[PDB]
Amino acid sequence: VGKLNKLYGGAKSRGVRPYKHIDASGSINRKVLQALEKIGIVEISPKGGRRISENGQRDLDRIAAQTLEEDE
Amino acid sequence: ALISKKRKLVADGVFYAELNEFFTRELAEEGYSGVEVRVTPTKTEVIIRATRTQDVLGENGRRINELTLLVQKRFKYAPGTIVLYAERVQDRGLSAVAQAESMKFKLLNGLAIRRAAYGVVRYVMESGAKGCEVVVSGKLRAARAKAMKFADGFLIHS
Amino acid sequence: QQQQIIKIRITLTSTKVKQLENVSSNIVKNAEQHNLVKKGPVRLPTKVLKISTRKTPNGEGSKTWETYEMRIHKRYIDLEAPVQIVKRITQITIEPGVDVEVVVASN
Amino acid sequence: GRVRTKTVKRASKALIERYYPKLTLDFQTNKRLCDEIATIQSKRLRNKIAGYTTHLMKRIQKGPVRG
Amino acid sequence: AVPSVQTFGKKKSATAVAHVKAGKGLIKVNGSPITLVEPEILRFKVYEPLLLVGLDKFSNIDIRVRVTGGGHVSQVYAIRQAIAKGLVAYHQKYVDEQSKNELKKAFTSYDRTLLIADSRRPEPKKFGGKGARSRFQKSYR
Amino acid sequence: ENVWFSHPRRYGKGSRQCRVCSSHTGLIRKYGLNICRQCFREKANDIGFNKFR
RNA sequence: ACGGAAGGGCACCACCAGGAGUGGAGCCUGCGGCUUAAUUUGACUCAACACGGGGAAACUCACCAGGUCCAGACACAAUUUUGUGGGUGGUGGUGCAUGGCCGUUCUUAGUUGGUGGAGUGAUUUGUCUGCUUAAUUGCGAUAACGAACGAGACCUUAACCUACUAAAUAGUGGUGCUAGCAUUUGCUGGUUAUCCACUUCUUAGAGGGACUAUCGGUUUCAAGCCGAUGGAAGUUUGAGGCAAUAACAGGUCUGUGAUGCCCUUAGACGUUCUGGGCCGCACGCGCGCUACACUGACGGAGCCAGCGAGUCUAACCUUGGCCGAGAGGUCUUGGUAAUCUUGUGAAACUCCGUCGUGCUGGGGAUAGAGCAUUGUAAUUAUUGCUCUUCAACGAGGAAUUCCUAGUAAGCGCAAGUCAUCAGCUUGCGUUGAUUACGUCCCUGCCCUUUGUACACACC
Repeated sequence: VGKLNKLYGGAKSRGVRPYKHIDASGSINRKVLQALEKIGIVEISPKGGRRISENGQRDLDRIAAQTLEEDE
Repeated sequence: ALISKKRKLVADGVFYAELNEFFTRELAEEGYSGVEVRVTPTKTEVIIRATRTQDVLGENGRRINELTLLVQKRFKYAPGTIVLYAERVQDRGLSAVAQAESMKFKLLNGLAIRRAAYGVVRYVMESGAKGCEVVVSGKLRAARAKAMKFADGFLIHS
Repeated sequence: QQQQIIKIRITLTSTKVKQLENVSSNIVKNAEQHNLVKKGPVRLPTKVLKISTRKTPNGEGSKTWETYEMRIHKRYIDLEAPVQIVKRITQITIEPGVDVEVVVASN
Repeated sequence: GRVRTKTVKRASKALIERYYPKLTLDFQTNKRLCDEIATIQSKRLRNKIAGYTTHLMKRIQKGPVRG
Repeated sequence: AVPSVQTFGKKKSATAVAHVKAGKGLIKVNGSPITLVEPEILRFKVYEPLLLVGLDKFSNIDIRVRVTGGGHVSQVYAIRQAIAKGLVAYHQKYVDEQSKNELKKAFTSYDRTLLIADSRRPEPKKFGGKGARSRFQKSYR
Repeated sequence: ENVWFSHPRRYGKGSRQCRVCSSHTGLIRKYGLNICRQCFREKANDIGFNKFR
């Protein structure tokens, strides 16, 4: 999330000054991350970081191929 | 504490810089040339060579009382590692800084315009320096400003 | 084992010649007086990580200046000596400033 | 810019007067022979006299020199 | 003790292992393709090493590499030219001789930094000077 | 005998003055030096001298 | 030296050729003025005005509030106690009672003797009639001969070695099984003296490349032009550094007690102290940008660059967790750190559903309410955050700056200045593209001739 809010940052003006890149919100990022943690898609992995749970792994491999073969 | 990884190992320049400027702006009458330090293993010995060995010996204590105690009271070495005994050493007068001390003495003793001149050129000849170039700013008379100069033997410029 | 050979890499690092000649003459005379294997050292392209505290704020005028440069003469020894004498080289000739990286690697 | 100087000639005339049967046409035989005929204390002088040996074999295959 | 060597091999700006996996034109390594990228900028630039040279031209060559080093921009701007050299030059054992001769003669008048592999290597610079194009940073007095 | 010659001096430009010559520059606290610009030139051998570039 | 005389040769701080602009709402900078006790001072041309760290919140703040305060050694009328010549009080002061350091002559090459002679001296030959440029660079003849310096005298450069019996932070086969599919072995921890060796990228020391050569003419080849261009280099090897010759009433006497200098210690030539102005504007000058679009927006990959500090007696201290609309607030984690805030991650780029060009979406140097940070200190808003009508220009005249491979130019980050206060400089990135290869027409700069009543030398 420390890089997610950065990558979602944007340009802001300090009046008669140039535009500076500034980080995005952290509150909503933490809240949606916790929401999906409670739902059980994302999961906190060892050594620092998040991994994908088995519902998301099943959504990744087979049904993605099925959905794209349907809509293509 | 007084320890850092790769900061003081490079910032140590200021110490011997202060040492060098102090030796230049105070240790001038002795003819301070350079510290021929030789740290032998199993016997840490820090010596000094002088072109006026009679003067750095002196009356046995007036210079030594400061010279042996100030180099130790500052950093608190154990005794017997920064030792001050001066001996007869060769090739003391074979350097540009030695010619600089010689012409300093020849300028300070107060000879006339030609006597110091042929004296210094005979001395640099007998030392074997085949060329010199010197400039003196300021003045001899009481006027605005002057810059005298003479160069014997042609040098690359610069 | 008894009389272990783990070969902690002794990292010869000096700044001045008075200490460089001191430690190099020390280790080679030690090898000479207790008859170590005849394998001597050579220098290196020194391990310079660029760090310094510059004090040149603003760029006006022309350059009548020097170069900020310094050589930490980090050298090494290509030999097969015991870890015992590798440790005793650090024990004797006490001068704070010589670093020894704990590295279990002989060659 | 693409002009020559007397600094190469003062060595060139001497080395050919010394070693007429030397100066084979090839660049490395010129260079690795001249560097040990004449001591050089500069890598840029080494590269420049390499180039000048190329100029020299060009002048030799041009033919007789005026002097 | 044992003469165990790691088969060190060279690449554009990184290391490699010298054990190639032969195949039947499978441009992948067993769990992931690379070529499906869809950048929306460099599409014709990546089609240039292949579309002008021959459409498939992979019936007798695969790329089997895993290296961590160099850079991503160097990777995108190097691997395509690398396999271009592999398919135009290393294929001299396989491709038609007159075809590759025609190709080299066609590219002699095309060497305009489009068929040049990135031979860049990282290099450190020394502390004391920073300028590249503008002037340095010095004070008066 | 004076009571009012003290004054708060702990931080800021009013507390710390130069030590070089009662100089008028050098607001640089690098390694506690606070040394002047003419003073950096009075310093002899701290530049790391060598000339090729 | 000059020439408003002639010839020859160069410069995108000169342009038939144009592009990016200032001068337009505007300020950060000093001037002169009103100035309050002060709004402290230096300098006036391509050679100051974003310069003197000068982007100043209580001694570099020099100005007052003034009851400031007696705090020197040495004859004195009976804490030298009012007064003495002056211990320093110069911290009142000039580049003009002194040097030193930088700049100008250095967008263009010129400099010096010793011999030989000529000038019955100043001086001249050497230092050049032509012929080519980044050059006194090569041919060539000569009162010429043989010698150093500016380039040549040196090294860092830019896409460099199957290379160095060099190091566990940058990694590769076999892999220690697979936790993503676990049968389609690359991998997830390299099972915390951790699957071993080492550099093949973190640390760079050597010798080595490219030279107009193999072609022909453009000089008689003795210079030099082309294209097959040959790549660690066809522009000398792109960009960088030697202040060479000898001078400047040039910035530094207020820079370190640096100069034959005017005066004092009780009313100190004010050392210090309660604080605050040092950003006040009727005015113009100068480098720096926020817009004058369907180019304003959601969603995402767009992230490929070394840059810099750390208690050692006071503030650098979390990558991650948690609360918040957000300044922000607390913990294994960082004082000897390639090691921890640092595993530095530099930014808007194409897209379609929709609103949507207008003085309205194009924005905020303008004014108001609340949320808190660094600093005793946020007063004459230091600063970021939630909201509120936008005045501001329809691309700004006369005049004036930069511009030919990492091509100017639009854009954002790293470092110095920083406790907090960038529009100030260097390096990178995204696109990496011109309108130019000739000129002396304006501007200046070097060589030759010529005249001069100038030589503190056309002010």
